[PDB]
Amino acid sequence: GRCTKSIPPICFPD
Repeated sequence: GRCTKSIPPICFPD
């Protein structure tokens, strides 16, 4: 899952 460079990182299933 792809995670954004934020905190908490937004982790997408893809």
